[PDB]
Amino acid sequence: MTVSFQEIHPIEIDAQWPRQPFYGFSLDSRKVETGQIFIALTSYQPEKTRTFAEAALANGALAVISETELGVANEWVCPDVRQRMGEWQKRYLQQADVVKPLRIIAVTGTNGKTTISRLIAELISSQQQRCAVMGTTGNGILPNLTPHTTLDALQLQNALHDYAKQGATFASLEASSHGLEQGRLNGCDIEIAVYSNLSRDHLYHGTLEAYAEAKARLFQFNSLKVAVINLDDAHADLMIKSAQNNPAQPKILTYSLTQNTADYYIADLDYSLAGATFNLVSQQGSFAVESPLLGHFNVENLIAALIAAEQAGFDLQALVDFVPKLIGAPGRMQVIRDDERLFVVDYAHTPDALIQVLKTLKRHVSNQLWAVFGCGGDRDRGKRPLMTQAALDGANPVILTSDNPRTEDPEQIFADMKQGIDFSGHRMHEIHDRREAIKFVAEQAQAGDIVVIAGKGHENYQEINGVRHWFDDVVEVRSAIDAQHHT
Repeated sequence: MTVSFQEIHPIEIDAQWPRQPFYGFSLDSRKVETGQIFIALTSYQPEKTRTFAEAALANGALAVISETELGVANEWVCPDVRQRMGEWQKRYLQQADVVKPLRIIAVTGTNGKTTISRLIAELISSQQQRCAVMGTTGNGILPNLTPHTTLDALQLQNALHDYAKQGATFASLEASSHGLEQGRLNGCDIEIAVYSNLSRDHLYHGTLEAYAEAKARLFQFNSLKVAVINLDDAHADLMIKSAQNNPAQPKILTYSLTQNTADYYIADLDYSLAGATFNLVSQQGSFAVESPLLGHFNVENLIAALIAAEQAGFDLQALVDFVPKLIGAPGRMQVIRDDERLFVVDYAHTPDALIQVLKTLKRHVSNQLWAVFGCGGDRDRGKRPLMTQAALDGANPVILTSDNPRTEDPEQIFADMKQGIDFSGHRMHEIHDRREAIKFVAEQAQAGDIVVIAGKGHENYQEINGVRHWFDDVVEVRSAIDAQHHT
């Protein structure tokens, strides 16, 4: 089809360009194609904007729609274009190359967006549908994803359209607060919305009410069929009320780990080296879940994902049966399983970070939770015993080892780490060579143990004497484990 702007969003204007063929919208004056219409967002250097719009006209743009008066030719001033442009681009694509629409699920929340998003995609895909996922670990059809920081509304519509062209019947999206405020999802006919949580720490520049209200905007979409809302969260009520005030009157579903009044809750939860087991209880009965995922947050995330996928027309029992096969999202922990032991390589560079991963893993450990760690050289000597204290408070045994000692005398580093510390009642070893420490725990840890190797994560060097030597914790763990199965 030939497509004109009048068919997308008709206007009264003394100009012929709205009646002409155009080839979609663009936010990029450099790479705008000929006969595309340029959208001139005022780019808060306001004087840059007019030059961008002029460059775009020079590169073949048919016209310019701007938030403000810019004095360019073939111009239409539309102050809220930032909020309508996703819809306009979707309309353009359905005019030019009509496809059957995707069914769109979106999750909003400070934490869990990626995990819930991907679990939803994985469940729906397990039921032989094809599901697209779009977020900070990638974009596309399971399993190949495209990992721009995040997409503008036009790019969102172009990708959603491409996925429909390729067979996807569903898409699972993350919805950040800034994204919602900016109109980035406005073109989307969002069927199911999920709310995970809201947390005081975010790095979003506004008052907390603006952050929460940005999120509530997701539940005002008149596309909304179902709202899936985490009851255990302080701002649940805000989300709920918007769902109630939605003209489309979507169905509201609450979930809770504790309160049995929510539409969904859980019974008899417990943890293990395999993950977690619990009963997911709803009006339709009880379902025994065998999750392969670590941590309490992932019980929450899995609950939200299962509900959203059910609400998409799939049977709860089939999804629950698929759960043991769920992969999840790449995280802060690198987990190596061997002979009923978990080895967890993790950046845990401060006392708080070490204690947090130890608290998570202590839920799962069957026998002993080990911590292996060191303290960087040529750094604050006063923080070293605090690291040791944190390890002792959360793990036993603990292994004191080396981590980027640099030019500092190792004896001083280790003396510092031990300053004022009482090791009575703890199994402690001090193993200066790091490769030696990892070999030690690899051999010594028993069935039901979890071993945290902290301090490096993906950092693949060990700095000594000014020299960064190749050193990878995961490589050493897997070597040692391999050496154990070998003669």
